[PDB]
Amino acid sequence: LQIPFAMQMAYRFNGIGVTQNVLYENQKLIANQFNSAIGKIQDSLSSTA
Amino acid sequence: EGVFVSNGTHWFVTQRNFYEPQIITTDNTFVSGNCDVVIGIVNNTVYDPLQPELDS
Amino acid sequence: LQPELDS
Ligand SMILES: *[C@@H]1O[C@H](CO)[C@@H](O[C@@H]2O[C@H](CO)[C@@H](O)[C@H](O)[C@H]2NC(C)=O)[C@H](O)[C@H]1NC(C)=O
Ligand SMILES: *[C@@H]1O[C@H](CO)[C@@H](O)[C@H](O)[C@H]1NC(C)=O
Ligand SMILES: *[C@@H]1O[C@H](CO)[C@@H](O)[C@H](O)[C@H]1NC(C)=O
Repeated sequence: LQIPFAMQMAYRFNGIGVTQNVLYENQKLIANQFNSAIGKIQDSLSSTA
Repeated sequence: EGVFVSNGTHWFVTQRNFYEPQIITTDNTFVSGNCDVVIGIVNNTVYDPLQPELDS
Repeated sequence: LQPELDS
């Protein structure tokens, strides 16, 4: 069933016991922290075996 | 506890796993801050059931 | 609410 990705992440915030408005009011910070954290996986795997 | 949904002309709230549309009200919903922050927020009426009761 | 709508 399709759902917009920010609304799926708001359901996942409810699943950890954080209210949905915490995601919608911080959405750009949460997206940046995710994009940054994937960049660290990329760098660590690029760095060492 | 639900998701906001539209049939094209009207806005409802439903439970997430089964389509059961209800009118959007001050007891179906909670407030947090102003309209300027949320990406993709929409303008619609929220009905307040107390106001016609005070109008009795 | 109905006891309060007495006032
Ligand atoms: C969206 O849902 C609303 C339900 O409120 C529909 O509006 C009703 O439509 C019937 C048939 O035309 C009318 O008899 C009612 O009086 C309408 N109620 C209200 C409050 O307007 C509406 O038709 C639906 N829209 C679409 C595009 O399906
Ligand atoms: C969805 O994209 C439209 C432009 O196509 C934009 O106006 C709107 O703000 C976007 N909404 C969300 C929830 O991303
Ligand atoms: C919602 O209402 C405000 C009131 O200032 C208006 O500026 C805006 O164009 C309306 N529509 C949307 C989609 O925000």
